[PDB]
Amino acid sequence: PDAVFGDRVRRFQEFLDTFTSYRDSVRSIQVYNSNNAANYNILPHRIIISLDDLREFDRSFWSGILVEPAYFIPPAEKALTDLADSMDDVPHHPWKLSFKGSFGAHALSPRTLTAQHLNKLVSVEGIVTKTSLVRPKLIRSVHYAAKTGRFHYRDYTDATTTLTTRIPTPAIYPTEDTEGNKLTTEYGYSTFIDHQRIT
Amino acid sequence: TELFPPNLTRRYFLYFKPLSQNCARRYRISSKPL
Repeated sequence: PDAVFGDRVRRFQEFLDTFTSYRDSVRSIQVYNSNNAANYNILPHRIIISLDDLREFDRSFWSGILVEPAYFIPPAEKALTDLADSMDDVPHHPWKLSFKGSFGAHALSPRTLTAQHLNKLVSVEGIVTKTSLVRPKLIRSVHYAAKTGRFHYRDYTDATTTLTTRIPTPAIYPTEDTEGNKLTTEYGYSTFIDHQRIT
Repeated sequence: TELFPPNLTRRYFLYFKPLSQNCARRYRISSKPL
């Protein structure tokens, strides 16, 4: 990724003034999570970028978020994760976005469909009446060889990365890697996430 | 020649037991009734 990264790189130096007002907010919410939990004797990773502060002094970086929003979100994640440890790492989950603001005539009532802004941003209102189940789902397990005492590491992608068209991995537990070790996996060191379908 | 797998000659199991007493209020949860 050389040429598809420079405008991603140029954004990484650009929007640091857009969170001049949020670089306090990203760290202040987690220092008490490092203080409630360390002194028990709790919040998710939500970073509300206003659309105004990005619109106020950027155009090409702004126009792509309402035309082709398929190359541009894991940019803003990638700057955001390295500005969490570089803020706070000494005490020993990718901080995805929320993206609130205004939109300028994208209040598509779903009686109407789009013919032009397929695969774009869209604001939708209404009432829900379905409320289906809740069920966990992996993203990544951590294999382990008991003989020679060394771990392994594998990610399994699905239709939840939202933007990249990944080659699917329809495997449940790939066992017996290229060795003679009966594989183990520390599921407490694994990681999980859930889904909920609602109409 | 094949040695016994370790699950063969056991005739026993293991169990566990957590705590929610004042020992948890001594110093430093695992047994909060969620």
